[PDB]
This record gives sequence, C-alpha cells and structure tokens, in this order.
Amino acid sequence: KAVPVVMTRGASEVGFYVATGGQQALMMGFLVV
Amino acid sequence: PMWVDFSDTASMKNLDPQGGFKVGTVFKKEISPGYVVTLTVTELKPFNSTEIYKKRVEGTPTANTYDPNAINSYLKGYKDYGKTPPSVTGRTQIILPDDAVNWGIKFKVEATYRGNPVKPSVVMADGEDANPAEYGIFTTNGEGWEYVGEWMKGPYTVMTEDMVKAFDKTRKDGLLILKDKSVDWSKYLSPDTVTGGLGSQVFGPIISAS
Repeated sequence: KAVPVVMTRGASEVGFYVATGGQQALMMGFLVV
Repeated sequence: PMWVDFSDTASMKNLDPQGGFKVGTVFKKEISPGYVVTLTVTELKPFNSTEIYKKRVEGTPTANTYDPNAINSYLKGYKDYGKTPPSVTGRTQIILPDDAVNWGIKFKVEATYRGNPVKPSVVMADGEDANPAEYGIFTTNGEGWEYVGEWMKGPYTVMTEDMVKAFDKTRKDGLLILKDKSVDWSKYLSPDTVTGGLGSQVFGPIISAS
C-alpha cells in the first residue's frame, strides 16, 4: 500500500499498457512547480 | 502530487455509452490556481500494437506477432474471448473492470498557466498489485522516467523470465496468459533488468513489494 511512483517531464503523450490474468489499474497525476 | 479524480464527472467530457473512456474522451480541471491540465484519450490499443513492441520483436522468430490493428481484448482461451470487454473507466484510479485482458490506453497531455501553454510533469503508478505475468507498462514521449518515491533490496523489483518461469510452474493448471503463443510475452518484460527502465521512455513491468 506504499506504491512506487515514476515521473516524466515534458510529455505531450503518455501511455499505459496492461496484460493480466487478473486486473491492474492506473493512477495518474501532475506536479506543479 | 495532485492525482487525478477520474470519477469526478464534472471534469469529464465526451464519455462513452457505458460511462467509460473512448477516443476523444477528455478530462479537464484547474489543478491549482491558474493551472489547467487537459487529458484526452488518443488511443485504445494493447502493447503488442506499439512501435516499442515492434522494435523488440523485430528480426526474431516472433516479428510476425506485431499486430498494429490489435484491439483491446480478452486473453485467448478465456471464457469471454471474442466478446468485447467493458469500457475502461474511473467512476481515483482508471481500470478496465474485468479479468484476463490485454489492453492499453494513450493520452494527449496539455497544461496551461494563466492561459499559456506550459511543460507538464506527469507521475504514474499501478494501483493494483502484480505477480509475475501480471504485466503493467508505462510509456512517455517526454523526458525519461525518474523514480520519485512512493505514495502511502527493493523499493520495487523488476519482473524477469526466470521469475515468470517459476511462478508458471505453480499455477499447476499452467498460467492462462502464457498459453496464447500468438504474442511474445517475453517481450512485455523490460529489457532493462537493472532498473525497470528509468532514464528511458518505457518503465517496463515491475512487481510491487510486500
């Protein structure tokens, strides 16, 4: 329940791909400086 | 780190018949004073349709398995294979609400300050947990992925074929996902075995801690 978080700066396109016997899910957010 | 409330329909527009996401569907919200982000779905296809996949599988016995017209599907040899799965959706977390699917989604990302375009910084994470062969990949077209901590050796560990071969010999009946030899699941693994692809544009499948 502590999940690893990665970031990309300067993206205008961003993708998420899943293949699983079960189910996965996506959280997405922004950093504002 | 402002996470996106994909449930807040007041910020969403152009949702599909099932209230989920389709191409053209848009999330738009003032995330902080002056600052507006706009996420628009540009694509709903799985990983085996990507250039990234294409380059990985190219010039190897599984090149022919690149399929640019693949759609979001049930895994072959599962009880609903050929039935069209449900729309992806929020209604704090986006998820395709049904088991045994090879899917994917792309978003256009835009951001404004006081009405002027600006360079957005985006963070991503898998909400669910994953064992081997439960594959979760993140792609970007911006700067390479950096780890920024966690949200409550390892902090995470990278999924491998040695790691998947095992777990396969455990499900007893065999792992469903791997039966389907029409897709090279070996190539869903990140080739960056050290980290899972930091410094790069694709943060290939990890496994979350205990």
